[PDB]
Amino acid sequence: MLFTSLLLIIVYGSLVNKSHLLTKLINRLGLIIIIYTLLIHLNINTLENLSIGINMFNNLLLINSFNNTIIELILIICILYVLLISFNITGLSIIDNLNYSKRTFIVIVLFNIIGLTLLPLVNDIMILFIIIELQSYSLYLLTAIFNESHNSTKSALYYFIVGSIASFIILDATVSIYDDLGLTNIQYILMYIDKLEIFDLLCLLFGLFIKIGLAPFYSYSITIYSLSPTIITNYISLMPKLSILTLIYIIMHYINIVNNTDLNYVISFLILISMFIGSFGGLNVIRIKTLLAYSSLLNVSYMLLAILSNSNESIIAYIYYIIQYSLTHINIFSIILVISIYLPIMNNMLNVMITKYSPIEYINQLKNLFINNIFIAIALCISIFSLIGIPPLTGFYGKYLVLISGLNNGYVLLSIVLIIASSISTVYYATILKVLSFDTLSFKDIISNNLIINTSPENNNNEIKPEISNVISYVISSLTLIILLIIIQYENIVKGAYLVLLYNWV
Amino acid sequence: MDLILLMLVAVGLNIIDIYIMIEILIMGCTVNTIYSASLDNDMIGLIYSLIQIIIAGVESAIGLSILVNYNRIRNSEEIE
Amino acid sequence: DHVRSPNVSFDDIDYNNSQDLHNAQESLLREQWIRVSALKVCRKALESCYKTSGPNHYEDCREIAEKYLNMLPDHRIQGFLGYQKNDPSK
Amino acid sequence: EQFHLPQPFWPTTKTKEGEYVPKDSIREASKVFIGSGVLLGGMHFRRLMQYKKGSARPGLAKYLNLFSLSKSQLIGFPVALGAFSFLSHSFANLQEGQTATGEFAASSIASLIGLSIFRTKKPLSSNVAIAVGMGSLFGFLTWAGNFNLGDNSYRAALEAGNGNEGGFDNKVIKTERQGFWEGVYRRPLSQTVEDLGEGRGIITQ
Amino acid sequence: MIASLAGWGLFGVTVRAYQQGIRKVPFSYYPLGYVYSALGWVAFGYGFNLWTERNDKLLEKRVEKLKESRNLRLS
Amino acid sequence: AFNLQLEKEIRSKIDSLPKLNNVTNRKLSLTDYLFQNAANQALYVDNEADLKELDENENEGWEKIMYVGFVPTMILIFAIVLFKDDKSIDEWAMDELLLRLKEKNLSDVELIDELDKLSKSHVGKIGASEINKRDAVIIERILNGEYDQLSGLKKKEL
Amino acid sequence: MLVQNLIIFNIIGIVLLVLLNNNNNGILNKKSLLTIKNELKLKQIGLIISIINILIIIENWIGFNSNYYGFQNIERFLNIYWGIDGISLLLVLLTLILGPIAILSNWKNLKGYYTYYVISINMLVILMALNFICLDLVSFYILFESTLAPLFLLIGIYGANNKNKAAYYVLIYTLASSLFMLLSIVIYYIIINSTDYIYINNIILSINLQSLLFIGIIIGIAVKTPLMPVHTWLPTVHSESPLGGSILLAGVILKLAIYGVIRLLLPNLSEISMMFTPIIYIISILTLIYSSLITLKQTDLKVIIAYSSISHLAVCMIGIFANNLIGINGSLILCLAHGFVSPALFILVGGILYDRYHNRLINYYQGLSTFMPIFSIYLVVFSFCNTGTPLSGNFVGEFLSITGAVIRHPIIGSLTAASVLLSACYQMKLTNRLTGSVFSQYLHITNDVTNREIFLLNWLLIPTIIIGIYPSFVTNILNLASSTLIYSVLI
Ligand SMILES: CCCCCCCCCCCCCCCCCC(=O)OC[C@H](COP(=O)(O)OCCN)OC(=O)CCCCCCCCCCCCCCCCC
Ligand SMILES: CCCCCCCCCCCCCCCCCC(=O)OC[C@H](COP(=O)(O)OCCN)OC(=O)CCCCCCCCCCCCCCCCC
Ligand SMILES: CCCCCCCCCCCCCCCCCC(=O)OC[C@H](COP(=O)(O)OCCN)OC(=O)CCCCCCCCCCCCCCCCC
Ligand SMILES: CCCCCCCCCCCC(=O)OC[C@H](COP(=O)(O)OCC[N+](C)(C)C)OC(=O)CCCCCCCCCCC
Ligand SMILES: CCCCCCCCCCCC(=O)OC[C@H](COP(=O)(O)OCC[N+](C)(C)C)OC(=O)CCCCCCCCCCC
Repeated sequence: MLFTSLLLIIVYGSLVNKSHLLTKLINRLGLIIIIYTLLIHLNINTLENLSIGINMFNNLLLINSFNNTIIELILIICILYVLLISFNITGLSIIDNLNYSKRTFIVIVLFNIIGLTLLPLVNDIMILFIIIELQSYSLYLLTAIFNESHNSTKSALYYFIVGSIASFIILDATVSIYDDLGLTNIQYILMYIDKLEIFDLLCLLFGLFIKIGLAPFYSYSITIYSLSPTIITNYISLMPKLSILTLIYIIMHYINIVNNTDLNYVISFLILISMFIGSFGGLNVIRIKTLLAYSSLLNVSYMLLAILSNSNESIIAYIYYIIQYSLTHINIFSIILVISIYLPIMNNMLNVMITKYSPIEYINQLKNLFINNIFIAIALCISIFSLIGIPPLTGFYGKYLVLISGLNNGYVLLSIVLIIASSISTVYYATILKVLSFDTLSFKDIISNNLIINTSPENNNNEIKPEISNVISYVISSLTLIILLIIIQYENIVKGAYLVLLYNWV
Repeated sequence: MDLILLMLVAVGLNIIDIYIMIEILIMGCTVNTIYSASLDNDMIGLIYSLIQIIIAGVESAIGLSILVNYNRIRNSEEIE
Repeated sequence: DHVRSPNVSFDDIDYNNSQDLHNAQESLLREQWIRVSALKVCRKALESCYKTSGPNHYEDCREIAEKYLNMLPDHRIQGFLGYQKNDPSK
Repeated sequence: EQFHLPQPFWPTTKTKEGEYVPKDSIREASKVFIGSGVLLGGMHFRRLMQYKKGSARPGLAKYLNLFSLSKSQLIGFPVALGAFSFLSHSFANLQEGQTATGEFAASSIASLIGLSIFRTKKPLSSNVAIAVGMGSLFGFLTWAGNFNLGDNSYRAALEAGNGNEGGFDNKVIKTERQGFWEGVYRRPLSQTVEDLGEGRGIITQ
Repeated sequence: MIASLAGWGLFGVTVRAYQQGIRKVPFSYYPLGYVYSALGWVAFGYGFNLWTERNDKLLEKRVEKLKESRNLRLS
Repeated sequence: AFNLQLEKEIRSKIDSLPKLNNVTNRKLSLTDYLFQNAANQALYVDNEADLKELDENENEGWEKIMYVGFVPTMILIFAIVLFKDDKSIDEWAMDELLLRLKEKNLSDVELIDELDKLSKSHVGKIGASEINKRDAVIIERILNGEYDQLSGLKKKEL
Repeated sequence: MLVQNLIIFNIIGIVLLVLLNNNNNGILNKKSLLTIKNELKLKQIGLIISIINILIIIENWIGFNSNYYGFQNIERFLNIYWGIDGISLLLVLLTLILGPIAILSNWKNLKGYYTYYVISINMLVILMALNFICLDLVSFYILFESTLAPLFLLIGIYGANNKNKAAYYVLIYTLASSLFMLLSIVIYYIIINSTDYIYINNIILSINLQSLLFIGIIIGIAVKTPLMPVHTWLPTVHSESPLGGSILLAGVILKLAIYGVIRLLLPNLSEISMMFTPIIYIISILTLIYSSLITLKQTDLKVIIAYSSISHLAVCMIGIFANNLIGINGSLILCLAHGFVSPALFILVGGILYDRYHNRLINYYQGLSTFMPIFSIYLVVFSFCNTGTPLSGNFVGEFLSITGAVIRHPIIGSLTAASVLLSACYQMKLTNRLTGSVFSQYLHITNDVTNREIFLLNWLLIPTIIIGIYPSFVTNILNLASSTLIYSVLI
């Protein structure tokens, strides 16, 4: 349904006249295609039947209940992202018309969802390399979709080079595996899981570690995320980790058969180093996207401890964490795409150049959001409080579940560092909350009419004029209450994760 | 010798020189696969090599397209 | 009304039965509070004698003073965690 | 009769008396010192060739300068690691097994030897504060059980029958002490006295 | 089971009520909005309870096998 | 009693003397805060805020609540700790000590004579007190022998 | 009933207050009726909810049985088992009582946004009140850490000149340490597969593993009841937080750490609590002596009371770790008595003086007993109560805690008696200076204590002297509950 509709959108888009209304309407055709895909997927795919694991397409693709969880999650998060490009994020024509200037935006996104959803299912080194390129090529194109922008093109060039080296490392590990065994199917390799150099699978992981931005490779991800348009950074900083971390978990599932300790020490060396950089790095930053880039690295460090431990509680910790972290990430970026309407306008010093690609770029552009919109400020406060790990939000249960998996497997050193690194990172999450509210009472009664939102035309002066569009507001509210009120249905959700199996059985 | 990272001395100082090093690096992977496949008399390794050559070509085209638009973006006055 | 103590020992029950274990803890607490109540009664007898005897308080209050100084170390609340979690026989 | 203080230590693989064949403290440090010297020395010359190829370029010299090691560092670093590996192994033989205080002692001194070479123009107090700081990190890294507890993890104990998979019972008292991760309903009183000692409410008043 | 969908619907009313504040509009604005947001989450709430009841049936059967495996381990 | 025109009198009386920084019959209801429309509520703001403008820490809006809602809560707390039929553990242990004397000394006529004639109110003051009651037998019986089974609960010895 | 009525009503109240205030935001400027008199209607609804919260618990206090051993009023709400025993009931009563007083203290001394303040105060009180009635470590931790989100915002929004430093202190000190309490809670869930209080009370762990869990938990406790050397957050936060935030942060938040010992250390880690009790005494005796001496050299008025809070809490920890009923009952009565005297002083120092002169430096205030006599009567009266004068509820708590300390350890536990002398040094020096010599030449004659500020003082003094004269009100509830905490085998 995804592939067939993609061809129809490719042909149709190249026929009709270049205009914003038609570009925005085609973006609403893709929102249907992704919705239709989820209905067909959930219809045939069930947890109860995919438990054993089912080979598809001459064993090239293997699907089980652990992979199947993430495909539905990926489809869901791709619906919430397409809602941004398909509806108004602000309603001001100047800021919004950027999302509709490109007709191939939705096509490239639909290309990536095919790439993302097939990566966890791969079961052959021949198709592992092909699928990882299909996902990797789609990201470079999306990073350069705004080809007029100098920073966007400079980022895609940086992205392509780093990913090309990353893909070469992945390709070289598979070749080395084929050299030793002569087999391509992953199941056939499992028969020789004790007879092959287990470090050649680690060389495979080193390639997948680059693509998720893990230190010492973290440098490029921070640069890329702080240069792309905020609508682009909202996608490329979350989606690759959804499908690669699922793949990394499976590869580590096979690896722990021989339980090689040297493999675990090197990965612990990278997890430990990344927590240090992910925490101390964000202390001295001014750009919000650079801040969320360091925040992303720290959460990936937590999620690797659940992957590295790889027990029965590690499935629960990973499955829960990857879901709550995606909703938190969408909620935060959606707010940053909206609160740009409250920016002031000059009528000077420090010569800060703002562009239509990142209207909100600095942390102090969040100033006085407690005054301009109190309800959305709390939503950003609740979201940041989840990242801090304050209970009983979603973020606490992610760290609590990760700690169970980590300590149950003897990772005492990493468990303590993650709890040190969490507190160090609380400093720079607290700065976002300091900027949001702390200067409320001095600014309470101010004469503000130079905001960007004050350039909106007055329609009637009799009817009520809401400040924020309908769809984006409903998404922000829904994900803010889900983050806040997870305590109500937490027991059902966690018991719904006990059933996700990866060859546990009995 | 290469443990001191000698190959960094062998890569030129232009973005196009990096692109070539990526191709020469991947070329080594394909040659390794052709070597194993022929010794084993296995055509599955030759299917892999054929895919690697085709996939390594698509990677070049996208990289050059980004580089080409990167170049014209500076030379974009065009006010004549 | 006056609830009767559930006279029960830690040495005859299964701690897996947390209902019976509760009674073994409640029964060991109630007996100890009786000893303090017994102790406070004995001390009252000492006080009358000393006030009434005056100079002869060393004689007319001899065994009460002896007994009170004997019951004092052990007629105090000690809880049940000591005996529940420890095995004197071993 | 000594005092009774708590023992907050994660379990370790105990080596039987007669086990633990020691390892050559000279040879082990020789490999790290010589090896690290060639790598750091070799990478320096390699980075010098990159300097010759490009000098006027701002970005290339921007990155090459970060990795550059001063002439003291190219000498101080190999000595410190060689000193670190010698002192870490040597203290392992003295203790008949690696301990946190041995790793603290090796790391702090080795840092002091190293820091005094490539950080001469700083007060000696400033170095000792840094060396003691770096000592703590290796003390805590060893105390935490290296990167992983390994066989002493609860998962390993559970997979070996030494976990609480078997429940608890009051009628089954174990004369010997229970394992690190194991829990019991009731304990032999002699284990309490051998831990708490007689006195403040144990046995006597 | 209607009370379970009652709670889910009341959560639907809260989201629409919380949407008004973000948009900065009076809470009586467009009263049909609260019906749509309520019914949307009752549809979600209806399915969510179906999913959890399905989990109970699956988890009871899996635990039947896990108990047997533990007994073999505890031999 | 919103009295829309009562504001216009305040409006007119103020309007006649526009100079600023140079009454009792005003009292709203809960209806005027919510039911009333903005325009009629709009004028009320100016009258009330600027009435103070032309100016001893009394009638601050709390005395009606705390003196009616908070203080009776304390009386309810103070009452409960005074006249509640909660039996503390030690007061139970005193009645239980005597209830065992009756059960353990049923052959003793004189002992039961003092327990019988005793009232349930004076159980808590056995010994020297203002009450003219006889308890020498009660005190004497406890002294001679113990009436607890603390060793009876402990079936394990060193 | 209880928790279900306590959450659902408060959530309904919070929603009601938000609906009323934010209705008029819209696209147009609003001059509504609810803003008139400084949000007075919205402050009243906040004050009523505080009073109603007390009525909910009393409905369940009547049913409480003092002769039953075990948790009562057990109920399950949100897949969490709750309940009340003797110790928890009284602390819940203290927490909810400070509700109306914290709100009343800030009635007309904030520059605005009273509705936000009123919601936060009732939110913090409920979170702390619910923390005494849960029955598992995980739920204890959830409520133990959830109070940071409102408290950090409240101190930052409404704080004094250094509110940014104070906000960055409470958030990080009480999170970087309580995360160590999360580790020991997690390990309980890994080996035992449950964190319920009753289930984990019956398990004995290896004496090595007992030492690890104790060190983790006591790290999280030594910060909440600030023990030297990790006390540096409390003096700073007190001197900068709003007055109502100081009443809760001193009245209740510190006592959550003494209740942390009662649930998390004594029952389940009983063997290792005996070992650490000598070490706990060393830390607390040095906390008692150093905090008293440091107070002698302070200048900020509201800091001076902050350090007096640390000296008393050190005595409370000394008593609770004594293995007898005398020390445990004394420690808990002191926590209740300190729960009224400590907030009263901040009203006198940061709520009556600071609302008139807006300066906390001690140098400006002397001879205050001339033109402010009613203030100086309460400052004198509360100075004595703060220092264990025999008729107050603090003396009963301190004497028993000292008595229990000597019983547990006659030699070093006797040094607790230095609390009687040192508490009179820094305190009486502060009172003697304030109400002595001629009236200050830097201040100007103004109103004496207002009628509202008298109401706050009288109802923090009245509970203090009832517990002093007749402490058996507290004891009759505690005795059977506090007797389950004692670990001793006598043969
Ligand atoms: C014809 C020869 C051509 C030239 C050959 C020399 C090439 C120059 C490169 C320097 C030589 C050292 C590195 C050589 C390969 C790495 C060493 C290795 O592979 O391990 C072998 C050696 C010990 O091996 P062994 O324990 O005896 O194995 C048998 C066990 N029964 O392991 C060793 O300990 C050897 C010494 C290595 C220690 C140096 C590194 C220690 C840490 C310093 C940091 C180096 C840079 C850090 C970069 C990390 C980046 C994240
Ligand atoms: C052998 C080749 C040379 C060594 C290469 C090492 C590669 C592995 C490093 C992993 C992290 C990659 C860091 C990025 C590359 C850094 C390269 C570098 O050294 O640049 C120098 C930089 C500072 O440059 P600067 O000193 O100001 O200028 C020198 C003037 N000649 O110095 C730095 O910024 C380096 C510090 C970056 C952050 C590293 C800290 C990682 C955390 C380690 C501590 C973990 C503590 C955890 C506690 C428990 C464990 C003890
Ligand atoms: C600004 C501050 C404002 C507040 C200041 C408050 C000061 C008021 C002083 C009183 C303080 C409260 C104490 C009175 C209330 C408690 C009374 C009580 O508990 O009596 C218990 C006593 C024994 O109990 P029981 O025999 O079992 O039967 C009683 C059933 N309720 O039952 C009895 O038979 C006792 C009968 C009462 C005896 C007289 C009580 C007088 C209390 C005041 C004097 C206290 C003792 C003297 C202290 C002065 C210094 C020496
Ligand atoms: C401005 C406002 C501020 C906030 C005010 C507070 C609002 C409180 C609303 C009360 C609602 C109510 O009562 O919910 C009751 C209902 C139904 O409960 P039940 O039938 O018993 O189901 C069982 C519940 N157990 C376990 C308590 C018995 O649960 C809900 O819908 C839960 C809320 C949704 C949480 C998100 C999880 C689902 C999405 C999964 C993706 C990760
Ligand atoms: C018992 C637990 C229930 C759960 C409560 C969840 C909070 C969400 C409330 C949203 C309502 C709203 O956004 O409304 C805003 C209200 C009232 O603002 P105001 O002063 O009237 O308006 C101001 C503007 N004016 C005056 C110009 C009109 O302030 C609050 O939010 C206060 C409570 C939340 C603060 C801390 C949030 C931390 C969350 C994490 C906790 C673990």
